[PDB]
Amino acid sequence: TSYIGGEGHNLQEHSVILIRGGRVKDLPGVRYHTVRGALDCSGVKDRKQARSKYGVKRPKA
Amino acid sequence: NIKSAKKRAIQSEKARKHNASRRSMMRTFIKKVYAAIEAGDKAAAQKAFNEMQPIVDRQAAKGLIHKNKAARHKANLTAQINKLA
Amino acid sequence: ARYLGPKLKLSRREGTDLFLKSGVRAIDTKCKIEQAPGQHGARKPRLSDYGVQLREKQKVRRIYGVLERQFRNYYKEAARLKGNTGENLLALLEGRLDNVVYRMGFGATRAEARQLVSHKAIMVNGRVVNIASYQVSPNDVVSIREKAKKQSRVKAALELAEQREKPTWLEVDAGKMEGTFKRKPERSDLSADINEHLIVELYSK
Amino acid sequence: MVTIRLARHGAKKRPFYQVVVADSRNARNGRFIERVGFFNPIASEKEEGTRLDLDRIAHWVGQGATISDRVAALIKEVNKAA
Amino acid sequence: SKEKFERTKPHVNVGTIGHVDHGKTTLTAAITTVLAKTYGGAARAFDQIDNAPEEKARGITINTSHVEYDTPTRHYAHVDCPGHADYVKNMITGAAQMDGAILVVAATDGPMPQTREHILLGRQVGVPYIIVFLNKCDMVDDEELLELVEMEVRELLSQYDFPGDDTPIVRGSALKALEGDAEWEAKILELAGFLDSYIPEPERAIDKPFLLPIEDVFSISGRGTVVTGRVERGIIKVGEEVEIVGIKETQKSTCTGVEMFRKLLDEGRAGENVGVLLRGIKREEIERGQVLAKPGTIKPHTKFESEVYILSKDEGGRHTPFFKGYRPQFYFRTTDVTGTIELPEGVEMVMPGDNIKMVVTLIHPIAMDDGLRFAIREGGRTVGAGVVAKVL
RNA sequence: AAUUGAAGAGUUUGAUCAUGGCUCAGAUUGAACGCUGGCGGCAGGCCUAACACAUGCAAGUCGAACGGUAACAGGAAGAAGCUUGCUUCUUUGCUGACGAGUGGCGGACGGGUGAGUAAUGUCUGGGAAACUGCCUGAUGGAGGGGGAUAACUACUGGAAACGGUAGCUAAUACCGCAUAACGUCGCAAGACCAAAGAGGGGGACCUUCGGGCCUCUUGCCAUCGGAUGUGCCCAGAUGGGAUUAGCUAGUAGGUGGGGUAACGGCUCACCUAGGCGACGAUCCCUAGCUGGUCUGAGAGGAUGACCAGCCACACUGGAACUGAGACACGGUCCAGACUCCUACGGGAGGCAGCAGUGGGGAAUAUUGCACAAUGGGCGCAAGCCUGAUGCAGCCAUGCCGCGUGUAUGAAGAAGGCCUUCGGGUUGUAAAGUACUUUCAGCGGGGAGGAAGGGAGUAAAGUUAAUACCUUUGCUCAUUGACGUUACCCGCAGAAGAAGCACCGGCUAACUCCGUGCCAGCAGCCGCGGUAAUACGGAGGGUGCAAGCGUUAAUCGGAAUUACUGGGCGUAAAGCGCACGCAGGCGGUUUGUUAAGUCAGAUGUGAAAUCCCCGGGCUCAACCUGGGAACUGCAUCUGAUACUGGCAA
RNA sequence: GCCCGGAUAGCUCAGUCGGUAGAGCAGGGGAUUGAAAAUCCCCGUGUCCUUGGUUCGAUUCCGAGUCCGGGCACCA
Ligand SMILES: Nc1nc2c(ncn2[C@@H]2O[C@H](COP(=O)(O)OP(=O)(O)CP(=O)(O)O)[C@@H](O)[C@H]2O)c(=O)[nH]1
Ligand SMILES: *C(=O)[C@@H](N)Cc1ccccc1
Repeated sequence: TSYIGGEGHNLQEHSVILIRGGRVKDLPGVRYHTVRGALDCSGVKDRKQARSKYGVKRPKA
Repeated sequence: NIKSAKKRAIQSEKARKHNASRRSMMRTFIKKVYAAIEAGDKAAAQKAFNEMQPIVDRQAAKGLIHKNKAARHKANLTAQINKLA
Repeated sequence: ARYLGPKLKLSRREGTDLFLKSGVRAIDTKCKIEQAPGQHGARKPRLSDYGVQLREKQKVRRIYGVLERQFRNYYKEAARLKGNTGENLLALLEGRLDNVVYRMGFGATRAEARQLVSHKAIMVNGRVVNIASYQVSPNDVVSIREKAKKQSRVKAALELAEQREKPTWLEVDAGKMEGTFKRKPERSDLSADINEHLIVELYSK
Repeated sequence: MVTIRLARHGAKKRPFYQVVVADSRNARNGRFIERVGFFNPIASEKEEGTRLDLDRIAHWVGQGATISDRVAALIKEVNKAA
Repeated sequence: SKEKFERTKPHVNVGTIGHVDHGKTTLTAAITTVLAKTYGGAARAFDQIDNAPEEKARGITINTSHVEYDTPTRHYAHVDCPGHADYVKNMITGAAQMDGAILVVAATDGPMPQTREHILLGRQVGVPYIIVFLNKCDMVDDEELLELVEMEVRELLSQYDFPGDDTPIVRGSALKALEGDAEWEAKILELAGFLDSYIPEPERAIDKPFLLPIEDVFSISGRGTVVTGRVERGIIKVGEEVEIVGIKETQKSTCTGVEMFRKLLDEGRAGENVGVLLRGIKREEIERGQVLAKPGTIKPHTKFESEVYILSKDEGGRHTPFFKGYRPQFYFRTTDVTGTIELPEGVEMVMPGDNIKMVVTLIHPIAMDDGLRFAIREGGRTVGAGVVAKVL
């Protein structure tokens, strides 16, 4: 199982994602994170800070 | 496989039948002496040894035998018959 | 590679007069020195042990305009060379080409001199060199390529060098824009107010 | 068959040949018995570019080490008379 | 790879269009057999074209078949397409290459609701020329039956922006023509003669920036992604890097090979039906409907000005009026995208047969042209026919 | 000249000191991911499916071995038209050359991958029972004949693949005979054993007018060497498991026969009954090994991708042949699996060669150019072949350098944010002004890698010879994939080139607004409950920079495996106690030995890399010279205090 | 290119052969509290995936698109 970081994910039943290492320490049983911005698990919506992680592109404007 | 040097097959495969023919007549003359040893023929084997001495030596010169095998025959086979002689 | 940012803001956080904007206006004066490195630069800094070393390293790098990866390589070299670790570091950082051009007076600021080096203008031993990371060997001479000689920037800047220290280990002819390098740089002859004692210890951890 | 040939070391566009004695049935840089000198082709006019330890070469030539053309011409570059 | 192609003869993007059970597949085998005596030899049979094992029992063109032939005049390429409703999209995207085409009319069939829109699609897809062959000639003893229906046929061309009255109309039987009957065989020989005539030499745009409509991609053994379709604009040489631009996440691809019906072509030009090898591109990062554009030549658009005609219920199209929010599929020569209808103030209810003006925000980007001919289709029948006004 | 080299912090507690884990601060990678992205240089580029593979190419070559000429171009006999020597054309192997074929050499190297293997391997040092094509030295030989065969014809099986039968002819193909020695056998006497000729030039002679003859080049054959490569034996070393403790029956040794190039249970017949094993055998699991790489103060720990040596496999399992050399990547034969063609009778096939394809997968390149250089192959040579190699393309993957401009400039503006609405801050920052043009972009020039070889000539050798042939000069035309080169020059305009993380402490750096145990952050402590520097956004700052961060992975820290360098009364930990085999250690005097020990030297420790001192790429990375070093091992000569040995 | 199933308030599903959409589990908003458990007072919060048609009226009848999953094709 993996924790889904971010604010407003768009997953569903199948939805192919990507995993990276790292536990969350507060959810007993979780040892992995999902990569927002990788495969079918798209990036977080409208973040202007720390967008290397969470996969949000630079602002068009 | 289709290679220009596929001749090396037919060049050697034909050379095999030529090589096996000579290596066979070699070993028949070797077993010719041992039959005399199995009969105790001290002089018949001597002639039989004198019969194949050039036979074991000519094959040694034709690239077939590395002459040491040819030597060990002339070595032990004589040592076989002169021991009884 | 070059910082290309506010060249007087650096003097505020460091709190040291580094001559980044030496030029025409001798004393900067338009920086509100020591009390405005940023917005909340009115506070008093305690500046811990890790803080004093890291500020000591950023003091030297901001002077010579050398970035970390390139600077770490000099510390790498300063270790293997004979003598004194922190002093061999200043032996390397002083023998830099653009550093010599600043010392020879060709260029008001250090960055300006780097541009004279960068644009095939500065020439050493009759061999045009563009790399500012060039290492000046002993018994060498430095000049300017004739196509770029005395064209409104080298002249005014050379006059300004006479309003400063005029270091020991080198001396220019200054009539034909002709420099001359002598014996290796000495720890006493240089700055002597910036310290490398805390720098050697920074890479130690 | 032993042979005295170059080895081609150095870098891209900047070759540096190692005149060395090795076995003919090896690579261009394979197992070699002993190296005897070097030859820098692009050391045109500077301090030093070529050395051939001619005595140890003579030890192998006596054995029958076949010298390659490029190496053979360079023995005539380091002439006994020039 | 097989015989590096020679740039010898002029070419016309020809093909076959019509309606189910007219004989388009069988007659196309006869055309290549009639021309087998003329120059070289094709004679690509009924099984050669309905290649799929399902396509022999199903007997229809559920997936198009392209075979080339060559007259002793110039070079051509024949595109067989269906005339059936549910499989009409195979024909729709395949329709766009046809500068000139062939329409098939059996004597016991005549005009159909599909036959009616196949013609409508033509000019809206970019096919302003159509040769008509009244096939199944040996079906009645009434030669005049062929004569009165042809009156409706020329009028079918007439009603949908085509001066179809001057189109050569030869009458033959392709069943007997392919079986070897020399009597019926000469008819198609006379129709091919009209193609080295009447419908002229096309104005090829090979002197423009490169553009190529994606007909379909293949997965060739040992080669990979072979995007197929004749070049729309300019010339392309093997080694000219471009970017595959359209509906999905566009990216640069280097054209590392092009061939024509497995005939090696070095530097392709606009118009020849050739396949294009794409360097390092998966059979996932590709789609039917996108287009191969020169490096950053045209960025696709969503919102655009549009001038659209809603077909009358009498013309077999949309049979009732509608509300703002209607969702049909917009076809931009190879495109299959559902457009969001946004009709401005002045009109809200558009009845069947209305000359109206409105704009559409598209679900995704696509290669837009300010004058892009396009037919508006809803599943079942052609509901619309218009053109793009301007990119917004 | 040649190790100048070592830092800690958070967290149990009301608080402290301990012990003791957990975590961070650094470096590094064959990396992937997100955002982003100007250039150049140099390296690297399928670690997962040793999974299956389309097409091209990756090994050929010699007419100076020979029979031939099916082609191509000259030539010759002739023929043909007409411009009767202008063209046309059948013959003609007569020359240059060259398919197909015999034959020689190469195909066992190079190139690729790491499945297997815990010893049949590797590293290291020795040893003796070995062979070694091509290269090279010396001594001798190098006579005389014969019978077949492919190519080629005729017929013919078969879809194809592949052939089948009878005649034809050669050879440096094959085979006897002669001849043999420092060769083999044998104590010896004796016995026995080999072969190939070609091409060039030629005065005189000699011509059955093919040639013999003179002479040079080169090859053939034998023995002894050397050099090199390989094979073999022995000692030490060479993963984790004892919850694997006993194992083995050609198994341990002997005798005799056979076998290999070489000794030997390597193989057999019989006999003896051992051998290995707690200083870890058998069995299990994992793994290519090493020089080295990364880290480390060092000792070590992990690891061994690139590069180089060795080993091993070549679709799977197995075998042998030819050959100097293989139990053979682009060889043979068998079987199996998987593919393809088929006329269904039967065949073809092997990318772990470079490219490339599908799939696997977090993930890794072009179906490029050239034999110009280096090397390999054959050949007298010229050359021909070479996906070796040399370069180019692709990717920021890494490392190094450079650039995105310089100086000046106070309405100390605007707009933003804070505010004690006083003001501060952004900030010399921007604009404005004067300058510069690196790299890109466009327009011109321009090194080095190229040495040779060929042609011709000259001279020196050789010889009968001013010829041939070998060597040393000279002259001419030149031989470059890279290459629209490196570099240089010139033109233009501030012109095309700054992001990314973090800001509670650890750890460098701040406030306000919005959200109120929600949303969310997190490497540990932990923040969030209506006034959050820890959430999200804004301004500001800090770090690093064409990279910045995240994840994984090794070392460090970690003296938390303590050899260097820790502990055991209560923190984890003294067998419940005793006797005692193996094993470890041993009081004191003397002698003698010199194995452990030390000193010296020798042999060796491959090169590269690490380190020291220099040279060359404008600099660096990088390349490279010499040296040191390789901490080791073996032998030899001494010392012999200390330990061990034998004796008193 | 094609053929089927899921696309029903947060989640899971019942409801149709036209008749003005539900349930369960959810979670939640107010009174006390430092804040909550607990107790009291009250609760559907829905584009039935989207869009359109056969009409007095469509979750439902018939289509078409997209997305998700699962099967076959086609091979310059
Ligand atoms: N009497 C007659 N029968 C004919 C003639 N031509 C074809 N037929 C038959 O008509 C049938 C339809 O063949 P087909 O070629 O699939 O038609 P199509 O027009 O391609 C149909 P789709 O619209 O799906 O592509 C076959 O049975 C064919 O043999 C003709 O000239 N005369
Ligand atoms: C291959 O034949 C292409 N050159 C032509 C083509 C074939 C099929 C579909 C579309 C184009």
